[PDB]
Amino acid sequence: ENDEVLLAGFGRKGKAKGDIPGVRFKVVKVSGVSLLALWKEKKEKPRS
Amino acid sequence: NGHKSYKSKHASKGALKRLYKKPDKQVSKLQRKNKAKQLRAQRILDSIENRKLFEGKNGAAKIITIVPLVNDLDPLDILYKLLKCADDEGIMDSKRIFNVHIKKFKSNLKIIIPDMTNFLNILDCAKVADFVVFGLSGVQEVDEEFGEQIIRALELQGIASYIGVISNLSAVHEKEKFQLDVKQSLESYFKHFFPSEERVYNLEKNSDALNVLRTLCQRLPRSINWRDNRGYVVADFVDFVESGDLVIEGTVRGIGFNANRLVHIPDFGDFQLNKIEKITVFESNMNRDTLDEYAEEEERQLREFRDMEKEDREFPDEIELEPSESAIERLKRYRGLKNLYNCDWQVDEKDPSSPAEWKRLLRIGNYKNTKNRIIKETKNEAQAIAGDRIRMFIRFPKFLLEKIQDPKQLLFAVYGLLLHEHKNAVVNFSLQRWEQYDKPVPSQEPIVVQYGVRRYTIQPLFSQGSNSPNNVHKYERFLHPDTVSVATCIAPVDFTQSPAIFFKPSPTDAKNIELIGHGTFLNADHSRILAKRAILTGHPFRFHKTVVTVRYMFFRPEDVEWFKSIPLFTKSGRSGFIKESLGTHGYFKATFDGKLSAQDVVAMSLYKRMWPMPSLPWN
RNA sequence: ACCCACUCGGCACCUUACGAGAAAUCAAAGUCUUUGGGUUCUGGGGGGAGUAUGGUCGCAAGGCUGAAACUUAAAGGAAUUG
RNA sequence: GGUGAAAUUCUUGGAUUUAUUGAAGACUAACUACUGCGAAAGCAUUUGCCAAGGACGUUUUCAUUAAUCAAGAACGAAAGUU
RNA sequence: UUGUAUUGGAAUGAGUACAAUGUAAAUACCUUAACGAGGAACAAUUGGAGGGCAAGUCUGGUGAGCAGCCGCGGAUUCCAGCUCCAAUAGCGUAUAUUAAAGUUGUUGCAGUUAAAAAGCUCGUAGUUGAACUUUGGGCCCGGUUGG
RNA sequence: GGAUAGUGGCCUACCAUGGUUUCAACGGGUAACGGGGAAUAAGGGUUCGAUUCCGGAGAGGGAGCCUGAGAAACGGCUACCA
Repeated sequence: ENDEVLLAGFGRKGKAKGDIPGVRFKVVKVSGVSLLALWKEKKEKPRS
Repeated sequence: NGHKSYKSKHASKGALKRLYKKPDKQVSKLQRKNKAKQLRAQRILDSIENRKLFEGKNGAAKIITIVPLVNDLDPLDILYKLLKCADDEGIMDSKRIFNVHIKKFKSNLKIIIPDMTNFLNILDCAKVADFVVFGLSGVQEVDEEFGEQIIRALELQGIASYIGVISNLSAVHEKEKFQLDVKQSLESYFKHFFPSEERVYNLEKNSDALNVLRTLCQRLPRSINWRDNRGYVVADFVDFVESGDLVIEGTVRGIGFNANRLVHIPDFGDFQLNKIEKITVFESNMNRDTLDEYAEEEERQLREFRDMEKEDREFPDEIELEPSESAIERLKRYRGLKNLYNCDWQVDEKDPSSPAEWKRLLRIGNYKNTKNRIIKETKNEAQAIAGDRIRMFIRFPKFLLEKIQDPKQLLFAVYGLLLHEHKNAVVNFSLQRWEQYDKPVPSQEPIVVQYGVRRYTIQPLFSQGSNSPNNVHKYERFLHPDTVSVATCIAPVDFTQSPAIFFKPSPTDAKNIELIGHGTFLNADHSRILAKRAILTGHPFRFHKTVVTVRYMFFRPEDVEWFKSIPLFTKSGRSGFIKESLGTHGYFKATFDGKLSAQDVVAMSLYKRMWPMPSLPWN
């Protein structure tokens, strides 16, 4: 909580995606670092 | 029905009868424009309200901390090169804390320099800063055993803002293109820890050093969540009066203070303030909270854990009985269950190994709805607020006076407590291993944990994370080599979900500390029942079309009878049950879901309640 | 009045398909990817909805005109058969 | 009398049923159909009056006066309003 | 003359550098003495392997994950390791727009039963409106292209 | 008639009652500066053009004016509003 995040569309032009009722957006970056880089252990998140 | 029904694009009135049981506005261009303008006025006024705190010599100072990552550097070179670009030599001594006003930017700066010998004192200094200036050397690269551990630790407690600086790159001159090659390497390294930043300044160049100075003066820092919900001040001076009445003066920086609060000092513990004044006086009105807590042989020990953890990894919770051992007297405490997720195990069980404190313990339930509620009241009750110059009078035990140092030479800092945080409770932590800490961790072994400012010696209990409907979970002997885990103990609560760091003292190491893991204060939850599981095992050896008989699991007919009711299972996954005792040696015969064979093993599971141990401060 | 032949106009019926069609079927539902005789009206996946709001007609009951936010992967037509 | 069965109701001052007469309001059976008329809604006992209409017949007359149609206008089952 | 593994001489720029050239003065390109490759560590990535749509009956785990769509799982679709495919100094994602689209249709849609012919007739603006008037036949010149 | 460098309801006096519109006037909206041009190649089209050239407008918002062949100028002046 109180993290800052960047959001992008979930790929369906304003519709929700697949199984998920009413969820239309996906997280792309947190605190200025990309989630993909965290998942692959390429960068590190500074706390706040 | 069998009939082609009627169709209409909208419902007929017949259909509606069975089913049974201000103006719109157009935005004209002017009022469209007007709204946007008066909205912008709010945004701009709001930006001023933030900035007024730093506005000038009448405002608050900004706290800068310098941390050289290599002893080659000497921090005085860093500060000196900054001060030159202020272009006022009247700015530029037997001390490590400095107050400066910069005419060029009408800005007030406080510089704190930590003693690089005391690793723990670095964290305490950096914990209070708005800006941390990292010094890098172009000549010698940071060492993994010390220099990196500074960076890694500071990130996990949280940092308000950071700047990368170089001060000596000309020491490798041949042509400045060779300097650029090095600078690119340092930036690529630095960005690994701080991917928000893409520039490292070279202070040997006037343009860069001026650029750095401007940033410290003009720009605002990030907030630190767990800190700013409390109050804190830094001591300008300290004085003592008669068992003592210690006086501190400084500036408020957190959410605020009230004279009825409690005050924590990281090395010494909690104390009560008696008065406040503004540089009007406020006094501790006794309708207040109070200080109550309630209402080479080691090679063998290391080898033991290394061997035992290897065994537990292969065959978890398996137990051996022995001949002439009573299974009852060994094991009577174990209840035996079909499934932990389905058992009705009572939380505040009355068994004698339960701690003496139960009603003595604070229990909360909805931690979320408690946390936010408490803060809302606290910010409303604040008497002194950010930027107030203040004096404070504190009940200070006179014998600790031997531990006081002149604040000009060492960082002395003061933190307000939240109301109930002094009370002990059952607390839960997330935990995962440090970057390469492959050592085995025994579940009972004592550890020192820092979370927020305060730190405690703790002996944990480990378990895996899941959402069981009853909060019952398996106790585990050792920390999993990979997954995150939940650790439980008794400690004083924190409402701010502070980050937590896990380490063990080791004066054999250059930094006196061995680093083990990190995590977060999750919640207080007494319902988080831990059950110690045990597995007994025996060998099926004779086989019939309807029953099988099993050896070695028990040695007395009395024991087979006493434990008859607990279900059996094979590790190949079949269930079964005891029929009856056979003979005097404790053989039994049993029935299962299907065909077994001597390549299978027969097991049974039993469960015992566990309770958290208490904990004590560390210094 | 009736019978036989012819003819103009009309409500229908039976057989056939050079034709057409998703098929039931159709003398028009034909003269269409080989796409142009003249001209009026209406539709653009399923719900929200003939709802809300504005206007206008009526003594009243009500008539005419008539959205959007949001939601969803189908709804629907003809025919035979296990 | 009425129903699957029964009760409310009428009647020994006579019900229901039979005979001779009278009054009122509505409707137009059978003939009546793969038949007729009308712009559509719709239209069926006889006779009289009023005005209108299609098709046919025509070696009469005018000579492009025409086709479709926003606005505007006449009519419009049953129920409903004064 | 073509594949699969121990072994040998040759070739070169990326990079660095005397010099000249370059330029207002410089940096870099073009030229060049010296130095500069054997796991030639002087080490190429980004997305996938049920179908649409190129490419796994491989193997270990498990009973939260994947998936634009259809679907997998109480395992050819998850997770890990081999192997394979595609584009390649580039490759993926979000949003808007164009094409495929004859789902805006003048070229070129549709209205019995699938969304869509207004209860019916009159009628102004608008769009549209039958046939007919010098046609045919002679006599010179005549350019271009090919016989 | 006045005023302008000069034509003209540009302004003043007197007089007449005109002017535009279903071939859409008047009013509302534009996340609207116009054009040369840009993307998308069967053909017809659809979407975009703040931005290297041409033309217009403005110098925080409105108004006024000096000097000069040329300005209602803002790296000129004067007043009000913020």
